Formats: sequence, structure tokens, C-alpha cells
Amino acid sequence: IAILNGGNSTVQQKMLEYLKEKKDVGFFQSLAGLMQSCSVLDLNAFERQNKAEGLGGSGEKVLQDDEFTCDLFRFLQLLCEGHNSDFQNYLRTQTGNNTTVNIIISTVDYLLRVQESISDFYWYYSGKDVIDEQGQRNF
Amino acid sequence: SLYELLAALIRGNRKNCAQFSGSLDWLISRLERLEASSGILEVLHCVLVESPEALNIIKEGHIKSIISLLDKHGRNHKVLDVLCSLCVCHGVAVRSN
Amino acid sequence: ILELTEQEELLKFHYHTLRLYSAVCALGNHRVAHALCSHVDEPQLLYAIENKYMPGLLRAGYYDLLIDIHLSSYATARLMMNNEFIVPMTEETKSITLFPDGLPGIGLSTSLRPRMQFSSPSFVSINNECYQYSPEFPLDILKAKTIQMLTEAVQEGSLHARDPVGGTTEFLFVPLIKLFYTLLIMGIFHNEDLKHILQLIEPSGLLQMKLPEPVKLQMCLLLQYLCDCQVRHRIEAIVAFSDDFVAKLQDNQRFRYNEVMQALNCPCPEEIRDQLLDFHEDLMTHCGIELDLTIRGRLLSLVEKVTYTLQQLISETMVRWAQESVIEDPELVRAMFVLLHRQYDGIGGLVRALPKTYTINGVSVEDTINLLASLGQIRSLLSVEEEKLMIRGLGDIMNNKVFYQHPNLMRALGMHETVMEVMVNVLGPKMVANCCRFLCYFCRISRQNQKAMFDHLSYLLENSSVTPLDVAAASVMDNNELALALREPDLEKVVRYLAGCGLPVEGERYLDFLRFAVFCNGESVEENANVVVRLLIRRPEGLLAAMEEAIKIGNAIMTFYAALIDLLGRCAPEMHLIHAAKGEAIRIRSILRSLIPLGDLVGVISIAFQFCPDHKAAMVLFLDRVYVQDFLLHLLEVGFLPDLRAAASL
Amino acid sequence: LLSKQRKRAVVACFRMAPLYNLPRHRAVNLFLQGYEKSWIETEEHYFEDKLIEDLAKPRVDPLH
Amino acid sequence: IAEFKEAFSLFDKDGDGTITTKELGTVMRSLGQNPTEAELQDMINEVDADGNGTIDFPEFLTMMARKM
Amino acid sequence: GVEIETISPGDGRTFPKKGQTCVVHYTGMLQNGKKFDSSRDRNKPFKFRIGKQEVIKGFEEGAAQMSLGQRAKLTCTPDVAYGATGHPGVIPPNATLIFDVELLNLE
Ligand SMILES: [Ca+2]
Ligand SMILES: [Ca+2]
Repeated sequence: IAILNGGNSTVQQKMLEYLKEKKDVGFFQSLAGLMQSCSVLDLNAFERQNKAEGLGGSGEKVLQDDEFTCDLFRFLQLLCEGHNSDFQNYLRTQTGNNTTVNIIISTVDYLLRVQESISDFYWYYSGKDVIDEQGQRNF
Repeated sequence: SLYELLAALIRGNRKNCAQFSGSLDWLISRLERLEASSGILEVLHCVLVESPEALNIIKEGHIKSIISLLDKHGRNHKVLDVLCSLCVCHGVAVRSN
Repeated sequence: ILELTEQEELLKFHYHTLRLYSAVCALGNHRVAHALCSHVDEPQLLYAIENKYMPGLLRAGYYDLLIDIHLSSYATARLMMNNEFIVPMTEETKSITLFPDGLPGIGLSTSLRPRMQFSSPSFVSINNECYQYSPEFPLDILKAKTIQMLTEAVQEGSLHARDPVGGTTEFLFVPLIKLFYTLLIMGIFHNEDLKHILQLIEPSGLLQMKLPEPVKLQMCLLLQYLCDCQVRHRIEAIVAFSDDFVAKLQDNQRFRYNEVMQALNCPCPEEIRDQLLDFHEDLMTHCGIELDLTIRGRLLSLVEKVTYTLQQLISETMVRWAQESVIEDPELVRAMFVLLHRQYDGIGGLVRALPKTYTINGVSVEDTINLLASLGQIRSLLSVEEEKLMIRGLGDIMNNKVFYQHPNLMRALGMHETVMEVMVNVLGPKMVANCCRFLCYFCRISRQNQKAMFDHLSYLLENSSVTPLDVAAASVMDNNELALALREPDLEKVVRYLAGCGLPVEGERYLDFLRFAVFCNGESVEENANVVVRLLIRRPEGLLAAMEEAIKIGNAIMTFYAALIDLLGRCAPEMHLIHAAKGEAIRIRSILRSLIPLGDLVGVISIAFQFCPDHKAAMVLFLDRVYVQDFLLHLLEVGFLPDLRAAASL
Repeated sequence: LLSKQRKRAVVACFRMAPLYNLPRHRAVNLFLQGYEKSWIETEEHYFEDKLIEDLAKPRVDPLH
Repeated sequence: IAEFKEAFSLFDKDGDGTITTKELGTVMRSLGQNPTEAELQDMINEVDADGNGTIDFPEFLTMMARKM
Repeated sequence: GVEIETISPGDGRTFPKKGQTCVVHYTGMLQNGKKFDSSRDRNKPFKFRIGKQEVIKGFEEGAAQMSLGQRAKLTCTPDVAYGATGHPGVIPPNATLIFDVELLNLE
């Protein structure tokens, strides 16, 4: 992200042609492989540590270190800034190699997992209605 | 040249040297043909650098053969580093041998 | 030998023999090292060192042979303990000057650095009596030769001769520096020679010369050890400062923090509970506010002093060698910048040292030496009837006086990972049970040590043989936090092993492991309880009918089902309104008792009037938690009557 | 009120009167253990932009 | 002086010379404090310096002599 | 019993008496003169008590026969020596060893 932090374009030119000449289906394969689970705020692990600290460091619950994931989708956003309409097409269809991985489909399936992860977290929470930090920080 | 072909097919995979349990003493028995042994020797050297499993296969009766291989041929340093590779595996060394 | 410089067949064949001598005596074959010196007789190697007409192949072999005959056994031994930095609290350690107003040639060096034990290479009937460490030679004569070698070779090699001994400059410099490298590590070259040898290198020139490729790679390893000795001096600097600081801070706060406690009344409103807390948290509370008393002038002075010369030129000389001399050898450039990162980040190396070290007292320095030797024994033994030394090593660890006193130290040594590596190294077996018996002893000594063993259960269960499974259940026995930290998917692998017992006996161990997985305190958890019994619908495994069939009919099946009831007896919902006034915790009360219509008088009466106290006492907890005062009277005298009759039947 | 007020001193007498009192070994250790999370995390770390700009000083550059 | 033995007997009910965490948790729930198992294991091992796990009577009496 | 050729005589009458540790100097080669040991080479005097049975018995029986200052040649029978195994790595099966032994002091 540090190279692309200004929404750079010459480097955006560089990654596309490097993906064209030395065509690497393993890269997008390793993207969705990274992207596969990658985080879920999963309230089952939330319940136990409340009971654990209720009757006995901490903080390792939250989507299993989701700070990595905030960097990954930042890297995906900074890979298509400036509306690189070739490259925005390229992340969809990827017509270089023999096989292809549509990451644009997969990134819908990330937040769909996240939306299901956050909605029931309210639905567990919808009756207690007074907020501690552990609700606030994990939100 | 046949041994030269087979010497190629071991240096790539860790599988193929691991697929050479029973051929080992078979090759050491064929080693006493004593006319084409250098082709057999590059074969048996290359398997020994790529499988730590194959080191535990070879026992003393094969070793005394290889020592007497130095007798029949005299002074061949290709034989000599085979014993050095028989000493140390990829990282480790066996105290028994 | 000097004739061989054109006898290239006999040159090369003797070279590969010289490989083979250096081959077989590797990683400390100390009996074979005593065998080889009869053929080599190291005063021959002294003549092999000095002769400036030996070929370069014979030179590099002979210098390498001199190391791994005599030195590499100790050299790798002190190479292992170069990441421990433990120290005693004695007065000479207390009275180090700690600072310049800088030299890497530190005089004191009061760390542990284990012993120098050699043995004579005699040929008398002490065969399995000396047998253990190393041959020896007058190494003090040798270090005189090296300075005689190096100072001559620098001032002669300065003019860039076309001679030098192996023809090239590579055979000239590399075996000397490598010999100097290992000899520096072994606690030789006291500071009269360090100041002499740095006059050959630093003066503050040898590194300023033009050099070939692998020689600076040797120098790269040489520079790192000076930086390493810079590090251990700083830890030895910080520990004596920790002596009087704690001696102040224990008297200053804790007595005067108690002074307002005596002058208060006895209530604990705010001021008592703020530092009366957990001990490490009390130290975290006491030290946490110093970076925002009368003592904090001592801290802020010293952090400026343990800010931190060599750091100038080392940060220069990597930039030189990259600039004019574009490099091959990816080993070298990897070796280069890790110095350069460590030079511009000296604190980050000091980060990764402080959770590795400790300070002990002078009485405990005895029991550490053999312990560090036996820990050094195992790490040497890691590279391989081979394990006969290991069990005597492991039993020596179990019978150490100062082993129980500091359970953090074995965690600080990381030795549990070392022993667990052997378990991976063994299992692709009599040393199995000698290993795990240490481990089940190892988790049980303290609390956060048991936390350290917790992080391996995903691997640990996979090798259930009959014990390895003893370790996993021992790592969860009491800590309810570690009970809650355990998750579901490994228990799928647990009950998969139970489905394999549809042929049995060996399900007796998984159920005891699950008995430690749900109860753990004197009162069960419910999160581990619900998930396993929902799996035990999916798998089935007359029950009370065939229970009496084992009473007459190899005594394992009556013990086998005796745990299965005890598993269910632990995973009751509760015995309260925790059980009663709740939701769906009573739903498991149905699905449990639905599979068991009662019939339990087989377990109650038929054994108890004669294998007795195991099955029926486990049957007690099932009726007690899962299951009116007619039954408070119905089952009576069934068990109490033989307890009354056979009481004096001893 | 008398018997329960003295008990509240015995409530706290565990947590209060032993406070790093006996062991000088654990005291000097947990100082260092406390010293790690407190004083080490500093900001001598603006060398990096000087470091990389010390690398691009030329062939192939040392950064390259 | 014997009232210190009375306060020691207020915990000890099984009668073996050691105070386990169940007794201190019992009197602590009878008073009104709701300690966690971390705090209860702390205070039940805040006496523990030898490492037997529980609270003995000599350390309790010198603790009573050390506070007041 | 075991064969001894006296190389040069010392004092004759002060043999190494039982209960003394013999500060000696020695070397050693094979039957063919293949050298394999020298206490002079390591610049170190070997020391051993008579009756302690820490040296091999042929060397002790040869050492008892000599005298103070006397140096001698110990041509030992290999079967009184290490024997059929030899030294497992040094001395071959059943080869006659030739020492040049030389006494310096006692205890
Ligand atoms: Ca008790
Ligand atoms: Ca006690």
C-alpha cells in the first residue's frame, strides 16, 4: 500500500504488464486463497472470553487479527485507483492465463460473510442494551 | 549411457530417491560388475544427497562392499565423497555409520 | 607433501580423504575424534599451518580439520547458548563499571558460558572412561601462531602478492579468518590480544583493503560476534543497575506504601487496591507511570546512557562493498544487510534478548551448569540406541534442584519446543514414554507454563498410539481459562478416534481426556459440554444388559463404559437454577437420559457386595447430576451393607 | 460492625502485605519484564528515510 | 491471639491445616465480594511462597502480624 | 615374561615400585613401524599408578621391569595387548606394538 498510497498510476501500469508477460495465474489464486476466510467476527468466541474475564493479556478475538484484512482491501482499492478501466476489467475476467479467478465475485462473498457476522452480533446484543468497551471495541 | 539417463531422473524429485528403497542393495549387488561402476556410482551418489530416508536403509554389508570397491579400483575420489555424503544428510549425521 | 603441487591426482585424492576425516568427525563424535588424532597428530597440523608452500586445497582442508577435531564440539556448544544471556547476581556482576565515558573488548563478561572440558587422547584402558568431550592440544601456543600468522599475512598481503600460500588470496585469508573466527568464540583472546587484533583490523587497514568474495563473508560473521559481545555487555550493564534500583524500590515504595496503611485505620477504599494487586501487574503499575517519584531521575539518565565507535564504520563498510563491487552469492548479501539493519536498529536486537534472560543467586549457579550442559546435550543430540544419552539427560533435568524454582526459565530457554521437536523427529520407540513423562511433569509445575504447552494440541492429538495423549489432557487439567480457550474442531478428531473403536479397549484414554476437557475445576463448563454430546447423537457409541455380561466373562469393557457414563456425568448442565431456571440446558437433560432408561442396579448392587470402586462410583455422579424421596430410600443398604460388614476385613 | 470491619483487613492482607517482599530474584526479573513493555518502545526511528537515501548512492545500486 | 485462631477456623472446615480456594470463596461470597478465579487464585496464593498451593497457618499468623 | 630390549640403562636398581605413579614419556608404532602415538608429540608426560590397571597389562608388565632413567623398547605381544578386536578404530586385529618407553619420576 505504501507504493500506491497516492493512488499512483505508473506503478499501476507496471503491475499489469508484469502480469501480462509473465502471466501468473497463481497470484490471483493466492489472492482468493488469502481472501478465503481471512476474518470473521464470530460471536461464539466473543461469549467465552466475557465468561472467562467474568470469572478469571487478551483482545485476540476480533475476527482473528482483522488488521491484516484492512490492509488487504486497502491494497485492492489502491490497485484500482484512478479508474484503470483495463485493470478494473482485468481483476474481473483475467484473460491472460488459461484459467481465471474472478476476485470481484469473491469480494462480494467477503462482506456477505461479514454482514452475517455483524448482524447476529447485534441479534445477540439486542436485549442487553448497555454498552461496555468489549462491545464497543469489537464493534 | 543407460546409467547416465537414470542418474538424471533422481536429481530432481525428493520422491524418486524416496522411491528407491529396494533398488539400493540391488544396485550395490550390480556394483560388483566392476566394468561400468562409475555410471552406477553417480547414480548412488545422487540418491544419497536427496533422501535422508535412504540413508537409514543402507547397512554394513553394503558398506564393506563399497570399501572393497576402493580396493578393486584403487584411488577414485568419486568413491570418496560418497562416504562423505554417507556421513551427513541434508542437515544431520548418523552416529552409527 | 610439498611435492604434491603438481601430482594433481594424488593431490585431489588426498584432498578428498581430508574431506572424509573432516566428514566423519562432525557434530561431536568424541570417541571418533579420539580415534582420528592417531592418524593426524595435531603437531603435524601445526607444521601444516606454517608451511607457506602447501597447496590451497590442502590448506583449506587442514585448517578445517583442526577445527572439527578439537574446536567445533565446543564451538557449536557456545553457539547454541548465544541467545540466553543469563547471569548471577553476585557482587562482581553487581560492580561492573557498565559503561565508557567504547570498547567491544569487554574485560569482565560475567555471563554463564558453559565449561571447557577436554580429555587426553591416550591409548590406555580408560576406553569408556575419558570418552566424552574432546581431544586437546596446547591451544595457547596456537593463539600465538595465529597472531603471528595474521599480522604477517596482513602486512605481506597488503602489497597484493602474486604468491600467497594457496596461490589465490582466497586460500590465503579464508582458512585463517575462519580459524580465528572459531577461536574467538571459545573464550580465548583476552583483551590484550583483542586490542592487538583490532589494531590489525580497525585501527580506531585490513577491512579497508580490496577483498575477494567469500573472505568478507567470513569477516561478516566476524563482525557479528563483536556486535554480539556488544549486546551481552549491555545486558550485563543493565543487570547491575537493576540491583540497587530494586534495592531502592523495594524499600522505598512497599514500606512507605504500607506506612499509609498503618496510619489509615485497614479499609481498602482506593489507595490500597491500586498497588496491592497481581505481582507482575504491581510492577507494571509501579514502572508504568515513570514515562509520563524521587527515583525516576535514575531511569531517564540511564535510557540516555543505554542509548549506546564501531557503529560508524560497520554502517559504512556494507555501503562500500555493495557499491563498487556488485555481488553474486545470495548467502553474502543476506548476511550483509542483517548487520546493517542491526546497526541502525540496535534496540531491536535488545528487544529480542530481554524475554530470554534471567538473574539468579550464587547458590543456584551449581545446579544450572549441568542443567545447561544437559540442555546443551539435547541440542547437540538433536542431529541424528542413539537416545541412551537423552533419557539420562532428561532424568537429570527432572532431578534438578533449581528447576522447580524458576519454571519461567525452561519457558525462557524454549526447551519444551526442543523436546517436542524430538517427538516430531521420532514419530514419522521406548524413548517416547521417557519424553512425555517429562512433559506431563513439565506442564504441572506452574500456570503460564501450562499456557505455553497449550499451543500445540492441534498437532499433539494426531499421534495417539496407546503417552502423547497424556500430555494434551495434562495441559488442560485445572486452568479454566485454558479450558475455555480450547475450541471445537480438534474434538472432531477426538471422537473420530472413538468411532474407530467399533471393532474395543483403547477408547479408555480419549474419554479421560474429554473428562479433563469439560469439568476442569470442580464444576463443569457447558460450552464444551453441548458440542460433544451433539456429536454423540450423530454416532451411537443392551448397555446395562451387557454390563452384567462383563461381570462373568480382559477386564476392560466394564472399565470402558465406566468412563462413558463419567463423561456424561461431568457434562450435566448444572445442579442449580443454572440448570433449572434456564433455556435449552434442560433440553440436554432429556436427550441424555433418553438414551439411558435407568436399569442401573446392575451398577449399583451387583458389584458392590464382593473392580468395585471404579464403575459404580462413576455411576454415582450420573444419577446425582442428571437425576422423589422414595428413591432416597429405595437404593439404600445396596453398597452400605458390605461397607458395614467388610469394614474390618483387612 | 466490629467483627466484619477487622475481616475486611484480613480480606486484603493477602494482596497487600506480600508485595514483592521476599524474592530479590523475581523482583529484579519482573523489573526487566516490566522494563520491556515500558521503556523499550521508543522513537529513534526516523533513520529509515535517511537509510534508504543512504542506499541510492551509486552499475547496480545497493538498494537495487 | 486466639481470635486469630478463630479467624483461621472461620475458613477451615475440613480440618487439615490448609485453606483451599473453596473456603475463601465461600466466606467471600458470604461477605459480599464477587472475586474472579484470577483474583481468588491470587489471594489464595498471595500467601504461597513455598509452592504448596494453599494457605498454611504460620504464614497466615505472620501475615496478620505484618498487616496490623 | 613380555619381551623387552633395553635401549639405554638408567640406574638399574630403582625399578618402578608398586604404589607409585610413573611419570613417563613414550611413543608408539606398529609392527611395520607405522607411527600412531607419541606422548612427546603432545608435549605431555603420561602418568599411571602400578596396580591401578588403567594402562594395558602388557605395558604395565613391561614398565615394572625397567628402572629410573632407563629408556627401553617395548615389543609387546598383541594378545597381551588390545587383541583380536584391537583398538576399534586405531589398532588393527592382533598386531605387535613397538613402544619406546622412558621413565622420569615416581610417586
Ligand atoms: Ca482447605
Ligand atoms: Ca500447607
